[PDB]
Amino acid sequence: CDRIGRCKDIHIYRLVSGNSIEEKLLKNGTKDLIREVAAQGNDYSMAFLTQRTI
Amino acid sequence: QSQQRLLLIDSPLHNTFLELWTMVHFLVPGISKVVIRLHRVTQPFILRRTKRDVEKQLTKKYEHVLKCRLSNRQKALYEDVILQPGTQEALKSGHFVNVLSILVRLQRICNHPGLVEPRHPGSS
Repeated sequence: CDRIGRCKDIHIYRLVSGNSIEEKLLKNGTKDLIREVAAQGNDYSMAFLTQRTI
Repeated sequence: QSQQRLLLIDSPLHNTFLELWTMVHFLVPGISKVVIRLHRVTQPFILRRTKRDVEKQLTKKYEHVLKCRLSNRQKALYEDVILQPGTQEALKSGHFVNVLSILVRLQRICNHPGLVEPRHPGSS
């Protein structure tokens, strides 16, 4: 997306639903990588549940 | 047969001096604290720069995050999803990663009720 808009003052707009977990995932999206341990029963991210609730 | 030569490289390796020496030799055929001395030796023939030049160098990028509330249908679907047996799954009851990913996907497609709830005509 940045490559195609390589120059000429490109404008990027992002739509995110308010008061939803989408904002939490946007601000913090590294959880997918932090849990790169063996799949099929990771069972990690205990404290990160606060984002799903809010 | 050429009187001059020009080479383009993205970035060379720090260690493995063999490659650097071979490149310097093939530049011109007239040659037979560690990193500091290596850079000092490569002073006469070197021209490098970093991306710090992009500052005010016509590189103008703009990003605007626009917040948008949910519709009544969206609110209803969200309340329904969060208020379901999945609550226990969200509380890390079993297969935590799987149920979390499933709930995230559901809430993601819930950004438009027409996707999960396809409005259809009321035929008679």
